[PDB]
Amino acid sequence: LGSRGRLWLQSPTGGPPPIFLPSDGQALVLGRGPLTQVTDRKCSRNQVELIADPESRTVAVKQLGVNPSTVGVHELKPGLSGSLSLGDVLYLVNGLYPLTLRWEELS
Amino acid sequence: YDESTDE
Repeated sequence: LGSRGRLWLQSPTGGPPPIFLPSDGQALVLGRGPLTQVTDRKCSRNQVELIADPESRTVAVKQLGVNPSTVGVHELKPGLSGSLSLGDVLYLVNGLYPLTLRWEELS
Repeated sequence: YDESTDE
């Protein structure tokens, strides 16, 4: 359903604006900062690194932070990675601060 | 945003 488009992360209602991911393969680090608006000290400023794949509509997520991120139903550890498909949630830290993967068409 | 991370 739609060959060309951009992948982005949706925050809870009344949260930060859409976080669109580089469609060229470049990495995007997320964590405590103005992009996610998370101020929780348990969340790292470099919590996860994301690499988007628009063709498969998936996102690879590597944990860099000390405290556990959760990608779907898989809780990560530092150095480990999980995968997000459309509709899957990324919990930035300790089962909190969910970000849902969505797809915006160009047409 | 600029604090050290907890544990």
